[PDB]
Amino acid sequence: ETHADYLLRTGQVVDIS
Amino acid sequence: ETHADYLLRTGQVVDIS
Amino acid sequence: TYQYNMNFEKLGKCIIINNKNFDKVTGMGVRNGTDKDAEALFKCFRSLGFDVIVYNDCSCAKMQDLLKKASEEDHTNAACFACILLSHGEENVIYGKDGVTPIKDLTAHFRGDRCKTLLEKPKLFFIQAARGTELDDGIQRYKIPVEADFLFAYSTVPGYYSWRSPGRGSWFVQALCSILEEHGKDLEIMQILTRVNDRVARHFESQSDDPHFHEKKQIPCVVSMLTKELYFSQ
Amino acid sequence: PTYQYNMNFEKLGKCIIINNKNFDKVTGMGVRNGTDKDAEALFKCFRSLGFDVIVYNDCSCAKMQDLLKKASEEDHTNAACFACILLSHGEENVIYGKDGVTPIKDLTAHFRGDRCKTLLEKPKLFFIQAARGTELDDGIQRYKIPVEADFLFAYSTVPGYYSWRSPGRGSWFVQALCSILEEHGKDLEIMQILTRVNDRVARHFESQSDDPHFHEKKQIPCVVSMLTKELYFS
Repeated sequence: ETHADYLLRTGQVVDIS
Repeated sequence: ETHADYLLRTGQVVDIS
Repeated sequence: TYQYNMNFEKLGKCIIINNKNFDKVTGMGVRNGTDKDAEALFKCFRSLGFDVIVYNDCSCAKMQDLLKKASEEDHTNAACFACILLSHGEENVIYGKDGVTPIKDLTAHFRGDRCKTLLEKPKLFFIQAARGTELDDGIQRYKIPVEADFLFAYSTVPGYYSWRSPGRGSWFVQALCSILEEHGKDLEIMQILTRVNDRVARHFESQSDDPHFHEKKQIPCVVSMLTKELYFSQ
Repeated sequence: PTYQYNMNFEKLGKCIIINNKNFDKVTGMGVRNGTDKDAEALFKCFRSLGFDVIVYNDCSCAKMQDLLKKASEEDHTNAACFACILLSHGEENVIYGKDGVTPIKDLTAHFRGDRCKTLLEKPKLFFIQAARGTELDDGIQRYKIPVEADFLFAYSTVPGYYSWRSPGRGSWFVQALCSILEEHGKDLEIMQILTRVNDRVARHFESQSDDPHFHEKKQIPCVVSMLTKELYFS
């Protein structure tokens, strides 16, 4: 599962800064 | 199994000019 | 030796596809910040002299149709063509509201043999979208190829992710707009994109609560099939 | 404002030329007649540019991988950049060794900023003369950097297409590249040079063969830049 890969897979990873 | 494609996959095709 | 002839009634069309909301079925997230990107791009390309048009939340069908129709319009009095894609993506493919379509299919519509009105004219495609999930940890009588005169300015390298901040917007887009605003009218297309490359390479770095994505880097990717230098100005 | 790559070093850099002409029967690939002419011409051009040229011949996928790996482990501190030229049979994303096929990505990865620190922030150039498929073009009348930055791939052809050569004159791309280099290698920026090469093979070349399946065919090279600065060989 790995939530992390889940985030990238769904492209939800964003730079917060 | 097409020969005109043989020279292709095998790279035999060249410019005769 | 020369530059593309820019002496035409108009610079050309600029299709901007702003994909922000995706169908639940796709499971893709809300691309927050894309509106900021589109607004900034819209203004930049307008300033460049393009006839900008922005479409939103398009399905793979709309996108394909959109570009196909465009390729059938008469570009005779245009100097070039420009398309910008802002959406989710994966290697070789890009996301529509309802799914995924090969970027190759989107651009093929403009091959010299399928859009004669653009033959020998530059066809630019700027793609802001991931091309995978890898992260960059960083470190310390004539006849012309139907496939000629295309330029693809990708936000990231094949197989890697593409960064954006829901606040400031995409890194690549942020960069592209800066350089364009500053030199869009005096630098050659490859110089501009190279400066953009350096910009996102040096002046950007990820930062997130999760360490899996902390202090990550990115390098854009330019693919040129252009046969002349390109300057956005007579 | 943006600069050029710093070229103030003891030497320009190494230039690995891999000349693959004869392939194992098992592969079924033909004898790349004309490649010697290409290598000779390239060897001279890059030597004139100031590179320390070296030519390897009929290398197996193992030798090629080893070759480049070893090279990436050498100390490039006093070098301005690095250059590798691949002359062989090929298919999309892959290139032929005497005994088979290897992914071009694997060949070049050895030079990522995180695997060849001695070349960080220095341009790593790869010129690939090889097919990338069999499609034919009928034509028509506190600082951190992306491990993947500063790479430039000058492909003879576009993804999925064939690459032409004449056993007499040699490869179109190589013929073109050498012309422009000889004429402007020392005064034009790397992207200008490659763009002129693009136009050259695009306009001044056309296939011609007894078989109509391959008569009057065209070709357009493909440049991929991850460079972050302008590049002048001087």
